[PDB]
Amino acid sequence: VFIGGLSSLVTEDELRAYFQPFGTIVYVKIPVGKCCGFVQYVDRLSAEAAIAGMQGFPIANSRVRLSWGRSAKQTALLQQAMLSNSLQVQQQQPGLQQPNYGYIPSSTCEASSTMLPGCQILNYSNPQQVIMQGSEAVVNSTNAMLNRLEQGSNGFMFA
Amino acid sequence: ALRGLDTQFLQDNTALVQAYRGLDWSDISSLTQMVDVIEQTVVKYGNPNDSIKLALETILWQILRKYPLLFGFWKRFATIEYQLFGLKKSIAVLATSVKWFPTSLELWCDYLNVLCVNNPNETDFIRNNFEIAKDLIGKQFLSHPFWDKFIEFEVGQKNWHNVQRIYEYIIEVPLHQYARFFTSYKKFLNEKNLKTTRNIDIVLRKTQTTVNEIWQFESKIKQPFFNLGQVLNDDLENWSRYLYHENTWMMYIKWLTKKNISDEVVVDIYQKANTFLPLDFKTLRYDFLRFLKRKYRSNNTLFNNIFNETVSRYLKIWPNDILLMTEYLCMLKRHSFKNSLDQSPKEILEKQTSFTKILETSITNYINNQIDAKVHLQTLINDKNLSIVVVELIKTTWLVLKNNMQTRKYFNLYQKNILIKNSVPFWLTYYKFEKSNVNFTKLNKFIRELGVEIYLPTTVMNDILTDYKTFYLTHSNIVTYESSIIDSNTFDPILYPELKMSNPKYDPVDWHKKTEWKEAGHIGITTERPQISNSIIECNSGTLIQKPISLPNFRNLEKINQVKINDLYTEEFLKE
Amino acid sequence: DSQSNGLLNKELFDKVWKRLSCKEKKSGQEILLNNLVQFYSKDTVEFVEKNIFQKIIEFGWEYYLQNGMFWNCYCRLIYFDTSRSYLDKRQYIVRKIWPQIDKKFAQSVLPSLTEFCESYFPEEMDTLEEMFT
Repeated sequence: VFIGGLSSLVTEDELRAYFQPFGTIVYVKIPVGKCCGFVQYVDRLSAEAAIAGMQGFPIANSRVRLSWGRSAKQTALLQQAMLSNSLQVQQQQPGLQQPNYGYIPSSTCEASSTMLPGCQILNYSNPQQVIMQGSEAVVNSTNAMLNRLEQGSNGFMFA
Repeated sequence: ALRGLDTQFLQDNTALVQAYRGLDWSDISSLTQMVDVIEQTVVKYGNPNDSIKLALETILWQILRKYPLLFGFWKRFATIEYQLFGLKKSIAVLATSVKWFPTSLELWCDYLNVLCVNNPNETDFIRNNFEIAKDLIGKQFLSHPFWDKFIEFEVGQKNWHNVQRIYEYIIEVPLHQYARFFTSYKKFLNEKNLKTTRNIDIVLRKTQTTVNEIWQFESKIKQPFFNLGQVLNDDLENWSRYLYHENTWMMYIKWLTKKNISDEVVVDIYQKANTFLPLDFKTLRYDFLRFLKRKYRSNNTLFNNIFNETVSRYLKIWPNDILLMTEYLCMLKRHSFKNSLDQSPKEILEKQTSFTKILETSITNYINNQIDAKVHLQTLINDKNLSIVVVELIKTTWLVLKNNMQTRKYFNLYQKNILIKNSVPFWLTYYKFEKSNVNFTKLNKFIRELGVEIYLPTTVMNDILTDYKTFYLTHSNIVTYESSIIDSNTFDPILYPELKMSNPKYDPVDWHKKTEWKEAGHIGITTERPQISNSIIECNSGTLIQKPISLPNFRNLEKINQVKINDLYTEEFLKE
Repeated sequence: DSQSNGLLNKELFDKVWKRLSCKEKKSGQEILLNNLVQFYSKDTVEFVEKNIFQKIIEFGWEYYLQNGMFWNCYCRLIYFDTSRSYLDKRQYIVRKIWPQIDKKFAQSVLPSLTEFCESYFPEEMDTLEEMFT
């Protein structure tokens, strides 16, 4: 997702805090002085939900216009290719190699299992590896939420 | 920086000097400025130091050539070229040579004599000792280098033993012990010395860092602790810094921490890392600040000044960072305003009142833009770090002075400021205040405005909604809930936090011109979709049989092949 | 003050304490403690302290005693009280609570305790680090 119109008062940590609850994130970057960033989700569903929900939502007093974009390497390749105006050819982003059975897209994990359909058998580590989701994840999520609500009020993190 | 760029700049300077054809004072000044710029933009490597020294020598400036060389030698223990140039310049010197050169020679021997590339330094020291008539100084210098491990350690020991005519066997047992220790150290070191001479070279890469040689040196320094560690650490650090490497810096600093050396040396090493390391690493600097915070107790006076200087520099280089501000506030309130439980409460409260007053004056003056350079807080304050200072003021007023009316006044006054309106710590402390008071009217208004007027990060919004749902469920009753329910806005403090869980612009309060309909199936691509104005698919056939069905009325048929895209990425980023 | 007894009614307090009695088998010990802290009034904090924190202190359960978040919860419960004056609550914390903990738990209790000290008690931080040598 290409986020444009940033106010330059926002950093990578705060932008990740903004765009975390819509899904898991591969990487978040903000080019220096370019007033725009990128958020690389894992799920297409997560990216679509983020675009649908965060549109015109003002980060640092400046309204934000979301649209699809590309990666960093692809960005540099496209810039050099339009400077040389040679080809302007893109490559499709890699797929998930269907079928995948463990995963449920648009799901969150932070930190036995009978592999029954109701739960989420597999999930993605928060940055990256693959860990088997357990029943203690709901406890850990609330624990971390209370931790960052107590500490964030004192002011150790704006996230 | 770039070796090719540096070579091109040197070639351009040489061409300009050649084309000047005169004394060219302006060209000399330009060359000096270029050399200073190269030194300040690069690591001030041995090649640039030697080039600057050669230029100064050609311009007949011995003092100027030594000064850059002295700076590069004190700023780099492995500055072999700088040390050699300094020795060559000090070979012919004034009467003060006997005091100046010996101190630098002793510093070099204590810093890098145990390195394999220290042969020229030892030779220069031996030549100076032989030329001088200070027999005791020469013997001490020979003894200092005779116990160090070098490549030509046997040759150095033999030379010392053959030159020691008046002190051949003054301490026969110490001499034999030193010779045996030096021989064993050289024999053990030879493998790593060869593996470094085949891999250790500054090229700014992995082969330049020489991972195998560095691992061998680290193993020989950690496992084989032969009590020579006090010099082996500097000897290994020379090659380690010959590579910047964050992990190597952490390893080295942890190693002196395990040594528990005196505070000024580790402080100096932290400062050297702060200078040499480039910006945007944010790890060694925070480690250094935390080290100052923990070791402050020892001195209580010098560490305060060091902390203030470091925080000023860090907040000047990182305008948007915030943890620096809370660390500075904690340091200031801990040192400058010292409280203790033994002394009287009336005296204690005066410090808190003065703290509230200084915070209030600084905030008001910065809002009205009248900076006062006398107070360090006002000049150190920043536009991103204003909400933290005001929230600290709120916290002190509400908790210590226990002035609820004034706390509410401060909230009302500084809520409307655009500069601190959409901040996380301020609104979280407001939430903690309106939770310490049980009142639910303010909290309901707050979580109703959480999507409209108060723009907070969605993670913090989720946390606030969950915690408020739990707090309400635990501390309210059905009578209060029913009184709080109003159906005009469909707001209910039990279900509304669940519905607004992840939708920031969720509002409780013709469907073909809207963006949601225009890009239903595909997001980011807006296309007008053809449709029938009077569609009868809703009606059942049973009531359709009533009357003859009208012909269709159409809409957006010419637009089935024209599809438009708002290419924001290409428009605003590639074309900028 | 119409402070409704949320978790301090004998029907629910029995269940909460019964779950707290397992002390390693369950998962929500810290969440229960932190959600039990929030009462913010004289009599209610007196009851909560005497019934939960004092009783655990006297029982000496090592799991809860070495968990620094428990001590953070206790200090936070006392410090946010709207009845005590600032000097009274600072005196109470510094001279009662901290001496009650054992020194062998320092390496585990120090993080959260120092986090609370940096946030609210910058002046007493010297006393904390001196006592915890």
